[PDB]
Amino acid sequence: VVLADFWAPWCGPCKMIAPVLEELDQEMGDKLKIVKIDVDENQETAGKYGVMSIPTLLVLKDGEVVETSVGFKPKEALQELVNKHL
Amino acid sequence: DFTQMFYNQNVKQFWLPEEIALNGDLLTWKYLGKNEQDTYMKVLAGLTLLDTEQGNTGMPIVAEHVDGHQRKAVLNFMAMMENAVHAKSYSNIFMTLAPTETINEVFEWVKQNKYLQKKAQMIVGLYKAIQKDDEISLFKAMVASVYLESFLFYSGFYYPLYFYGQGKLMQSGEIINLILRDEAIHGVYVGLLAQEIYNKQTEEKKAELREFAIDLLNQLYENELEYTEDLYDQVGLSHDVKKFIRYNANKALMNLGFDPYFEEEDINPIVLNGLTVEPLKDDDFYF
Amino acid sequence: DFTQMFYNQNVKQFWLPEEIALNGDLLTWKYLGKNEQDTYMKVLAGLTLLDTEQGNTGMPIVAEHVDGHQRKAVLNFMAMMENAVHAKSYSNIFMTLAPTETINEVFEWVKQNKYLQKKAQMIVGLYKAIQKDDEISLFKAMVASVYLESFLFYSGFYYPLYFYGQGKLMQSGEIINLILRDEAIHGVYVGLLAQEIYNKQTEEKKAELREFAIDLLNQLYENELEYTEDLYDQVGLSHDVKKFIRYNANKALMNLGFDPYFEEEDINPIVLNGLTVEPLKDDDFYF
Amino acid sequence: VPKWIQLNNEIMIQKDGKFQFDKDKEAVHSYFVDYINQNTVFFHNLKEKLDYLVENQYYEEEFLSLYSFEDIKEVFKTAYAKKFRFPSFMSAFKFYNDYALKTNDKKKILERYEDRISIVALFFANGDTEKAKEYVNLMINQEYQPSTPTFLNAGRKRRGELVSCFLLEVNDSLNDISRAIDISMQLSKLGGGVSLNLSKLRAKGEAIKDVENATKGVVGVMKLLDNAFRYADQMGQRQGSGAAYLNIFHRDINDFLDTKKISADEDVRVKTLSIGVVIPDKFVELAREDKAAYVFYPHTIYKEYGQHMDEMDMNEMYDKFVDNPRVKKEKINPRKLLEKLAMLRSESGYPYIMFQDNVNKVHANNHISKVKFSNLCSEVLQASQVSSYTDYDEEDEIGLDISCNLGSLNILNVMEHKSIEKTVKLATDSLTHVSETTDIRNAPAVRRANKAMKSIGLGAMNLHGYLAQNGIAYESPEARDFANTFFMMVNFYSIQRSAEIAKEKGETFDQYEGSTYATGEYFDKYVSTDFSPKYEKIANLFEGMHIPTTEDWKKLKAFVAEHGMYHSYRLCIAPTGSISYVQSSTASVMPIMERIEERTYGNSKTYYPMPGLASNNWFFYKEAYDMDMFKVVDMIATIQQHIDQGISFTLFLKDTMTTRDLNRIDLYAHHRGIKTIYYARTK
Amino acid sequence: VPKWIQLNNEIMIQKDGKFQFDKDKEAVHSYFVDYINQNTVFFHNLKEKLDYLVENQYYEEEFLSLYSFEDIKEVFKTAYAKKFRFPSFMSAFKFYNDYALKTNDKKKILERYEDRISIVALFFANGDTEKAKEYVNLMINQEYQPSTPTFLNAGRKRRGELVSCFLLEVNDSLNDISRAIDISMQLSKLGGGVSLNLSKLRAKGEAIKDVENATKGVVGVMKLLDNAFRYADQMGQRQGSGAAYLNIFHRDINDFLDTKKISADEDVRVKTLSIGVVIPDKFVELAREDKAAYVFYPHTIYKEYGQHMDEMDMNEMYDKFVDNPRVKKEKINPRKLLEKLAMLRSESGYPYIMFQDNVNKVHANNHISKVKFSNLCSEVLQASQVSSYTDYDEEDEIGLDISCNLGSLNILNVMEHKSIEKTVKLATDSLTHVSETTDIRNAPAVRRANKAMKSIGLGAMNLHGYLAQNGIAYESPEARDFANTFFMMVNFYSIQRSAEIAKEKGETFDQYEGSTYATGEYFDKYVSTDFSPKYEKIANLFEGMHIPTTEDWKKLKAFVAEHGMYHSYRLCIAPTGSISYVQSSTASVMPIMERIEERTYGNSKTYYPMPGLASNNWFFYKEAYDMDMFKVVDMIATIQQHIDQGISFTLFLKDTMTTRDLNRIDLYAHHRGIKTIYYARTK
Ligand SMILES: [Mg+2]
Ligand SMILES: [Mg+2]
Ligand SMILES: [Mn+2]
Ligand SMILES: [Mn+2]
Ligand SMILES: [Mn+2]
Ligand SMILES: [Mn+2]
Repeated sequence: VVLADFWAPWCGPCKMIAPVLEELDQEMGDKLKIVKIDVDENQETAGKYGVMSIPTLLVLKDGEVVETSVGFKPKEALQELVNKHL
Repeated sequence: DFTQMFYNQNVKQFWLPEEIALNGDLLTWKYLGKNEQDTYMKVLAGLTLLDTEQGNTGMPIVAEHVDGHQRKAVLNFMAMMENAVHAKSYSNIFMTLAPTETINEVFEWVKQNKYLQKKAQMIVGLYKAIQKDDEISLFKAMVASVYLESFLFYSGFYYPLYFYGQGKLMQSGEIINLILRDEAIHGVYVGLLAQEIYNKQTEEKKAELREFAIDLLNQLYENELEYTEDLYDQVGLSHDVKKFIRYNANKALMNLGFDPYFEEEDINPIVLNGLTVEPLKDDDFYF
Repeated sequence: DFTQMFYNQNVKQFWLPEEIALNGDLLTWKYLGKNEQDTYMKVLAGLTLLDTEQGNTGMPIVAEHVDGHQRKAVLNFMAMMENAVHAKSYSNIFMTLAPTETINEVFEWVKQNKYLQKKAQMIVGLYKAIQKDDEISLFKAMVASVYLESFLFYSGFYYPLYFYGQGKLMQSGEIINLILRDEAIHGVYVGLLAQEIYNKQTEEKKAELREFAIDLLNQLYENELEYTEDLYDQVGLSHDVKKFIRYNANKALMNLGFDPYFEEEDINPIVLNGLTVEPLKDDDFYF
Repeated sequence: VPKWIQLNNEIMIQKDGKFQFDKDKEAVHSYFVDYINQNTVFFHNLKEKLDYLVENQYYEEEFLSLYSFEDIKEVFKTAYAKKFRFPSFMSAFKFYNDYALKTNDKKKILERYEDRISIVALFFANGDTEKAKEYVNLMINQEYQPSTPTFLNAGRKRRGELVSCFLLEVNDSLNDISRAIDISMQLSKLGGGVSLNLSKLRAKGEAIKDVENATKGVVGVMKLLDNAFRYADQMGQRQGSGAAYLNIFHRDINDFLDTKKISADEDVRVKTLSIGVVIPDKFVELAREDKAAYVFYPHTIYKEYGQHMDEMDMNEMYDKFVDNPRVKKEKINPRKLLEKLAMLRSESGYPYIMFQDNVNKVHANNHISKVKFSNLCSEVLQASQVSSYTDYDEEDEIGLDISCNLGSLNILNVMEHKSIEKTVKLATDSLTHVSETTDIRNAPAVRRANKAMKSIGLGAMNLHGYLAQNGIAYESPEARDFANTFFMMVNFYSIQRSAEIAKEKGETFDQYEGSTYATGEYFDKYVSTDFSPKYEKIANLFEGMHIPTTEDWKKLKAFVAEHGMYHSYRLCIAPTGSISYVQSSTASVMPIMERIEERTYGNSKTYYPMPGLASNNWFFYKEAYDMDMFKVVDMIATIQQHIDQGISFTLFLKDTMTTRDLNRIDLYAHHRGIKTIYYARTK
Repeated sequence: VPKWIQLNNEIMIQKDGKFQFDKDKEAVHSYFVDYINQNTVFFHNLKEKLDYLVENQYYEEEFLSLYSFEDIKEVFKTAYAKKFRFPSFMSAFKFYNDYALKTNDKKKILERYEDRISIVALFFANGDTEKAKEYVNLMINQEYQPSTPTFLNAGRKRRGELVSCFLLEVNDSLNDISRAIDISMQLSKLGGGVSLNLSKLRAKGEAIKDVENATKGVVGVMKLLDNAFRYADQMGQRQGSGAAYLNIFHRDINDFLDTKKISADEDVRVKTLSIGVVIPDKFVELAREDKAAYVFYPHTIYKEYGQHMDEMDMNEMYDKFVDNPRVKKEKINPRKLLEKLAMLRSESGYPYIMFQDNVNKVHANNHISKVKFSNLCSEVLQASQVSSYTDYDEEDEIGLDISCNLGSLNILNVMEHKSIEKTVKLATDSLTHVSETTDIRNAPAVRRANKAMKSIGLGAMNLHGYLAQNGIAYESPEARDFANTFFMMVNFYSIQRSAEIAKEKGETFDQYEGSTYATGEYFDKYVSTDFSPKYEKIANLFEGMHIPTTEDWKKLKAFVAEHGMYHSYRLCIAPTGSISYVQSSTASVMPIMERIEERTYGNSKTYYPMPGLASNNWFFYKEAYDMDMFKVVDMIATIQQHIDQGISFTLFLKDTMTTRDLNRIDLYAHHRGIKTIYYARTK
């Protein structure tokens, strides 16, 4: 189970989600991998997943996208989103 | 960012009732049917009654709770226009067109009228509910004020503008156009003060204030439709008046920084004819 | 018997500071000593504070409690003049004559000046003590307002008038004369409303109200003496100004229907010098 | 709602979480089938169409007479042989609403895209059938887009001029000011934007023939020109847009800048006059060192030295002006003035910042004149000479006023066809034809400079579109490498075509011998530095195309020395904000403002996705506001080194950034060699 | 307060119920002794003064070089031999504040009254010592007063033009409008007021090269002219004043009037542009019968008939225009337009009303052109031909543009000296010299018409002063009889001097042979009616002066037929404003506005009683607002019949009199033959 964060350095909401993902890694990092991808430097992956706003959070399970969340989310909402797929 | 600009626009729009001679309206007034004269009288009384609430309560209560010397001055100026200019202007129009006994009876009727009372008391209720140092209650009252200035008056303004666009009752129509021009800027200004409060709120509180504004608009709108049929069916105009109400509701929402609620419609052409400095600190010249 | 004529007088006296070009005072200002400029700035700043509170608080609150739409219209108009016209005019004068730092400093000086804070505390306290349907609290606030209009402004007015009378700072002086012309009628009007309330009382109650008025006047007077000395000693005029404020205290008492309290004195004579569309017919084309 | 607009409205209706970009092709198909074909008048044969258009004062009969009817017929056939299909609804809508010929009642469509292109090609060729077909292939492939005046008015009778912009030098006299107003109104009547240099006008409070403190400065002239442009506003088709340029060392610089303040009174505020500020390197040096600067009175300098203030070198003459008691001046703070510039750009987008020394350090025609000001779009940087208009019945000393004939290369279509050389040469020939056929009788200096300088503007567009459709981020170093290589090739082939035209016609532009082209100074960096791509990904884009090497540049330098150059100026990148829709291209070399533009035409909103925008290249189409402006400055400076004129560089700023960030971007642009800065757009 | 100002304030301090009028002479004495004699530069001799003034670029050298120093000294002695003394303080104040030459720092005074008069006389004589002494006697007796430009700038290097007016015809083209702006600015920088005829400009919604609804009307041209006059504000010392005239049958007449409304928005309102309306008799006829009128689009008429709307007699061609389907128009209400004119004049005093048929009924030069418009003072009525200003490097068709060569007779001093003939002839010679020496290079039509028509304006002032000081009420029939006789004498001697100049120079004005002077039609009422006084009291005023008779007029007619006439126009009564103080006279032939003028100067309040005011003639000096406007119209029409040009006729209205009263006054003026109406002054 992987939480992929599509972000950019200029995106205000993406700066707000960064500390939330660090707390989530401390609490769940034994069962959840967190991956960050900068859409300014990695346009091909952002295009492949159709990600057409940021932050976009993809929950992947064994390489397949099982859930998609757009915009800022608090920690508890991200935990609920990931815990469905653990 | 805006109060001094509105100060300028307000004071340069200053006018007095005496400037427009009213007597020449009797030359077209005498040619209207009974239903036309009745509707006009009732509409006029409706506007008069609502504008009195705005002069005695609406503007002064907002001026009281808003912080800022320059804002209080602009708001005082607007309150002055309601009480000293608009109220005298409506009285002058009435005294010109109807005898004393007819004026007293029309005001008795409109004072008892269910649809006029419903909207008048809804607005006044929100002004009375403002609490000291509570910006949420102030915002709700500002929304009510914008709805009066930019929306509720327009079911009434329709008729004088309709005549004005046809060459009838031109003197009183000129007066109404000046009044309407003041209410437009009042609505825009109070709207900016409401947006200032709205923008200080959380996202959940914002969504809650939006729901308040839309819910209030819906209540007032449904009563406006009834008010409209009650006055305008007898002169066959209600369909077009309804389009004018929705168009002005959208303007009121835009004044509050909200999206339009109603689809765009064309308006009756006769009524249309009537109508961050940061100093350079060095090391910025080197890269 | 009087509101209509006051309404007409107030609206016919309407003006804006922008009507008066101020760049003509630039040279006579440049030529004054540092002491004179300091006193002048501070004097106008003290006036600005008084008008700020008279416009924001005093006039609107009295308007709220006085019955009758015409009386309210006059009081609302007077309120607008206080903060939208009078208080603002002083900034027009400041912005012409003084650099921003001197302007910033004088507004900081009003905040920390103990006599100016005391007089504001006393006057505004009485305004905010008005209780709905309580005519005695209203009378007390109207006495305070008359004392502000007809007495307290005059320690400030002295200096612009003193210069105007010597042919100095005459554009600023023209503004001040317009302000003074307004305050004179404001003091009379509020005085007449106060007398209405006083005349309803028993003889015993009247005796207490006179005590209130005289005690308040003396308390304000003693504070104004210290304020006057603080401002005018550096320009050598304190004794002259004191005579002027006593003169005007008597006028305030008279506006309230009371006998003069101070003995008559000779005022500086300089300061006294400081004070249709008829259509054509077929017979107009043949002679 | 129209069916085509409703189908175009389905773009943002996301199904499966993805935009319905395929609905735009459906939208354009519906648009054509239901409006364009129905509202296009059809003739039994091309002969009937041409006869009807010539007889009804739609086409000039002169330009069609050099071809036999079979030649015109075959040109039209080879225009329709392409079977060009518009890729987006907005392209067809913009073309058939702005450029397609309509009847006198504006009710029926007389011109298809292939007919506008055929007529423009026949105008360009001027009697050559093969050249006309070459132009038809060039435009129908959308490799080259003639400027909006040229595309709209070529071969038409109800036309203005084919020149998109004019630059007027205003001398310091009442005769010259009145003639400048007259010429501004005449050229605005022709439809072209007018830019005026007010730096020669003497300052406010100066002397008029021993009468001291009588002048109103340049601001009175701005009011006059503003009302002239309002009056000559092309009857209301598009409001008369004019430009006023003033040197930052002019005394009226603060009054010049105060015209764009919102708080400014109507007696000093202009509304149709765009303002531009010319900043020499001396001003940046003074602001950097925080020394108090002096703005000067131009008439005092003219009396003392005999030359106008903008005619002398500021970097050399500043200390002499300051130490001269006879040169009147007032003390200003250059850093405070820079902050005022930044706040003005933040609040209104004005002024146009022009770095004079950044223009003149690489200006090839400094012998003719230094570039003292730019055009209305801040991209036409050419030498100009002021005209001394004398009294009536007295012969006027006519100077050079810049006339700019614009044309744009579609980088996507040029690169996909591997036709940089042919496109650049054909575009140069077309611009030469436009310059030659253009005469302006009411502007003696514009006409004289058009005949003598023969300056043309060959811009480029769809840079960001090409990069994003090739998986290249606009801020990436690969994008800058591609811009370097592509614009070096464009400059190479433009110079080669200019030299070939000079050889064929036997004539070069006036005062060519004193230019760096004749002396070889222009080619020094080209014979010294190799501009081939440094990235293998970028080099693969130029496959099948001969990239000019150092030896090729040496050969071109020798060829130019032997035969000369026909055009004084060849390359200038205009914003091209209107014709970009028709060509399905991003505007200019600027990054895209929005991925999907929202436009309201009537009571219906019409969304325009960026050319080639899709799911795989969504984040390559990064919006200009989200991009680092330093990277955009780097890109433009990479492009600018291969453009002899300027580039319409628009600054895209966020509301979070302050006036210090704007000043930092301005100073970085100045340091990186940016010549002009167009606009400061805030989101 | 100053001693002289303090003494002047004792005029209103009433003792024994009478104003202290004798205090005014004490005010002059105090003013001179304490200010003037102290602050006038005194030189050891006239030679040193003349050398100082010419060397320091205060005087021109060319006009003084025509005289030996002995002649100049004799002229100055003649000026000072009179020992002229100002009888009121305001006269000396006006002269030594406005017209007296001061040093470059304005601290001292260089010219006395006897010095300015001597210099003006030396300029007028042009090398003749006896003529210079005659001019000195004429001006120091205050019989004749050269206009403010002529009196101020005669013989001075730091000057403008001696011409007071400039009447420009604006043709219907952008080139012609641009040239109108240029010429307006070039003549405003000279000081004189400029009036423009905008009736030829096509209306709003007209076509520009077959594209419809393209023009923005004459209001845009008024905006351009207003900003041009604002720019040419003559240092701001006297704001640039300009007039715009429009025929009432022009379509834009309503928008032309809408710009003077106080409620008008800043997007239409013009401030520095005075407006005048030209009313043909046809409009008055349409208003009289209360039938719907039509305002025509000028360019449709020009296309249909090949002639401009204002070049065609509307009384004849109005029906032809109305029944012409190819002529565009909209129905209007002539009575509503008259009421709009009346209320506009009540609110702002605008527009000037020009009764075209009243002007052209007795216009001598109708063959050259009909009088289509008047000047800024609404008193010059001359034939003008439009100039077709073509594109650059194309020859322009230069027409005729009118100019003011103004001078005023002081009726009081003229008739006290019993020298109507001598004063009129010397004034005519001086105005001829002013016209000849005027050479304006930047206005081609103005210069051509000055050379060809040789028109001058000889007005009169102090009519009310003379009548009141002789015990005659202004409204009394005796006053009208005196005005009839005096102005018939003035016309007789002006025609005689013009014919004498034509005989002595051998040339007349251009196209004289077609004028009514050559045909004898002008002299019909003079050889058929006797204008000798009908009152014994009035006849005694002319005692000692030969009043021309019918036989004398026949001899003058024969003399004109044999020898011609040098001036196309000779007489026009200007408002005679600030210079009326210096001459101690009432302004123009108008009645006095107030018996004692209350004027503010600095921090002082100054009082100016009208000259000769005292207890005995207090009620003879009736205020203008108290007068019956109908009797003032009678007086002016009595004067108007002897003035070939117009009279600056200002209406003095009470606050209680409505717009119907103003319209009645206007229609009575039209009925009585009044040519122009200047102002509507409401008290
Ligand atoms: Mg010059
Ligand atoms: Mg033409
Ligand atoms: Mn109201
Ligand atoms: Mn309101
Ligand atoms: Mn006040
Ligand atoms: Mn007050």
